[PDB]
Amino acid sequence: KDELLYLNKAVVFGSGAFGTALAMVLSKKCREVCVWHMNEEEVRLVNEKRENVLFLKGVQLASNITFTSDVEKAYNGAEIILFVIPTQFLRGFFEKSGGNLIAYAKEKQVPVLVCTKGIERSTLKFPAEIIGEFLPSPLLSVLAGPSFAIEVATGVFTCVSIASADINVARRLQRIMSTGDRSFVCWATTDTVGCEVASAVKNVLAIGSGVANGLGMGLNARAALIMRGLLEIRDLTAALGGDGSAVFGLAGLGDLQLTCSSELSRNFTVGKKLGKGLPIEEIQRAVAEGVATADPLMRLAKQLKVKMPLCHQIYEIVYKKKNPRDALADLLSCGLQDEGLPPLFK
Amino acid sequence: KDELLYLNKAVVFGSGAFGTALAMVLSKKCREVCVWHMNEEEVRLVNEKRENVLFLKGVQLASNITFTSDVEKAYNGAEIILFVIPTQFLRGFFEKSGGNLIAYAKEKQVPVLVCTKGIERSTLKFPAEIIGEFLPSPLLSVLAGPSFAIEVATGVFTCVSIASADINVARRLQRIMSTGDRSFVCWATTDTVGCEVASAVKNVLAIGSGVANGLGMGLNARAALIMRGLLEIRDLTAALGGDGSAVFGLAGLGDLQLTCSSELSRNFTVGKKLGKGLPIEEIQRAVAEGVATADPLMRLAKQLKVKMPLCHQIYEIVYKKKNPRDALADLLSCGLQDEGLPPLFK
Ligand SMILES: CCCCCCCCCCCCCCCC(=O)O
Ligand SMILES: CCCCCCCCCCCCCCCC(=O)O
Ligand SMILES: Clc1nc(Br)nc2nc[nH]c12
Ligand SMILES: Clc1nc(Br)nc2nc[nH]c12
Ligand SMILES: Clc1nc(Br)nc2nc[nH]c12
Ligand SMILES: Clc1nc(Br)nc2nc[nH]c12
Ligand SMILES: Clc1nc(Br)nc2nc[nH]c12
Ligand SMILES: Clc1nc(Br)nc2nc[nH]c12
Repeated sequence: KDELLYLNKAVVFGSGAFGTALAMVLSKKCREVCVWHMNEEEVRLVNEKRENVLFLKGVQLASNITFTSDVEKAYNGAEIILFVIPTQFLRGFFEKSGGNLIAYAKEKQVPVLVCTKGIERSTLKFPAEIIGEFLPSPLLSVLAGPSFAIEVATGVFTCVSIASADINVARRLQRIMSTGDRSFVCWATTDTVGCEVASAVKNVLAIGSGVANGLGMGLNARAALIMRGLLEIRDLTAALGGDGSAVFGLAGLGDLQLTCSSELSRNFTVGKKLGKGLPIEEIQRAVAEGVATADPLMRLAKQLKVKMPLCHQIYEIVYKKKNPRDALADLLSCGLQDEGLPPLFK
Repeated sequence: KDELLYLNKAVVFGSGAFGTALAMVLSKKCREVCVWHMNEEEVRLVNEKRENVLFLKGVQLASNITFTSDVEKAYNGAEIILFVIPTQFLRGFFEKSGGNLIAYAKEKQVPVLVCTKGIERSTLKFPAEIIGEFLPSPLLSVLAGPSFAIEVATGVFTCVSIASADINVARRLQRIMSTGDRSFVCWATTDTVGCEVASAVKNVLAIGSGVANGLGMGLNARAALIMRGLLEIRDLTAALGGDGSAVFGLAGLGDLQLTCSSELSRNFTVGKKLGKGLPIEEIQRAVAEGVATADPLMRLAKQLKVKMPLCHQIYEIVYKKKNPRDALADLLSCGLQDEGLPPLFK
């Protein structure tokens, strides 16, 4: 079925730039959209100003979007649930405030869409995996793709992928998330692991992209970093049991090339400053997602025995004071090799 | 062997920006480098000025690079031959001036490296295929990857792939083209067809990237165009008998993402003007490579029965006056689909 689905209510848990942008997307497909945000005082400000002045400045919220600090009112009556709570707070949220939410989702069979990106430090688990400890996995999908929040929020043409182990679940979500003006287009896939890996690793590679710029390198270098870094996303995906079909799609290469070309982003400027020779302590006086991800990414790579050359060198630069030029020369000391891509056709 | 190879002489046939940049690369690996250019008066100017003032302004040529209008002196003693003659003049060159050159290359077993990109209008053949009508295919390699000429010419870090049916030939060329300071790095592959397809199609997609910008779309759109367009490079590669291992490497995605992000390039500005609604005749008052490639690309796609949605719509906009917004809506009238990538892992 290529016919779109419209709903009475959607709830978005998480009030960041991306969460708000998706609320904008859902406001064209659901009569009512609640965005949950824990601080009551800030919720009131946002509803009065008709604008997420904290994380999406300069964008007018649709009149059918309401911010709320009350979990129970947020999800009550919802026909789709989105999670964009940052990784570190996910488990705590379900433990402290998810009891009724979980019961409701279980009972009503409400589709859940995971948009959180990262790796949990204590378990080295990805967001949809964490959420799957609480909500039955058949209800779980992942959304990932090249999607700057501001472009998504103002309706500028965007393609994403929706991943689900059962393709038919992804296909239902496709009908819900895709807009009537074709401004937001969704492609179905099975590769939830690939999506989640790409989403986490892209942020670490975007620091490297910054390093390259601060070292004096140009766009050829950035293009090579993307291509070689994609192979590390692939190998980690394999080791984690993923089928890998998202790696070379919108969730993998698509989001990765966009994130690494984002010159004004926090990951990039942190990487640029490191490339220019500044120590991380001086840069740290919000944290860049790549900085946070690099340590548990390394720990996970080591546990699975997956070599991630670029990501490892980025970890060394960020966490272990390594000179970026020594890291570059270490990277380039492997000698001449084959590209390392299998043939597609026999 | 990871040890580099150094040579007495290299010859580069073709004096464009890219050809000159590669002469700069070879000047660090060969004692002598000749760059052939047919006009004697312009050859004299370039040698006096120590600068390709016609196609690489502002870059000082290495002292061991000599421009020449004499084919016989150009190749005499060369241990590697590069071709960067534009596609339309390739056959004519061999027919009119290649007789002795071919004999020499055959007799001395001199490696030939194809860097020309495009499709010949009369035969719908790719450059290495044309050259292979004259020089034995075992001597033939293709160079392709993300490589802006100016960045390559001034020694800024660049990775390319070298493709050859016999991987061992690619591996020898790898040792010749890779520089001692690791500023120019080469990766070996077998996928000559994929390289040549990517090289031709990227120029047509870069027009579309322009169209997207002129229509008001943003970076999310560009990222989606790259990803979907890569699938058209893949399908045309399959149909042509290529193994496809370069499609997702430096020659494919790598070069494609760089070319489509090149805002100041001729392909992009032509596409931008078309997106803003200007007719092609008004824009045409040099030709953009994407404009030239689009017609024979379509004819080749039709002959092989390969559907190339984006490329077809770009052809319609360029050649058949089609409104870019009707083309976009036609593209987006296919309904909701799966991403169309096979799993990597079972
Ligand atoms: C962590 C340093 C970041 C600097 C950015 C370098 C620019 C991209 C370099 C890509 C080439 C990587 C070569 C890897 C070789 C290997 O497989 O071990
Ligand atoms: C030729 C028009 C160029 C305008 C650029 C559009 C921006 C990228 C659009 C990518 C989505 C393409 C959808 C193709 C669907 C299909 O497989 O038929
Ligand atoms: Cl404790 C906590 N929980 C959630 Br959900 N989000 C937060 N943001 C800051 N602290 C937070
Ligand atoms: Cl998203 C969108 N934008 C413009 Br401009 N025109 C359209 N027509 C249908 N969907 C459209
Ligand atoms: Cl999504 C979309 N569709 C059409 Br038709 N035209 C556009 N121009 C910008 N975005 C557009
Ligand atoms: Cl006829 C001809 N041959 C070659 Br090689 N290059 C050219 N450039 C313009 N006309 C040309
Ligand atoms: Cl290409 C290159 N550039 C710089 Br800066 N330093 C180097 N050291 C070895 N190769 C190098
Ligand atoms: Cl190629 C290269 N190598 C090293 Br070490 N450092 C650099 N800085 C810029 N390019 C560089």
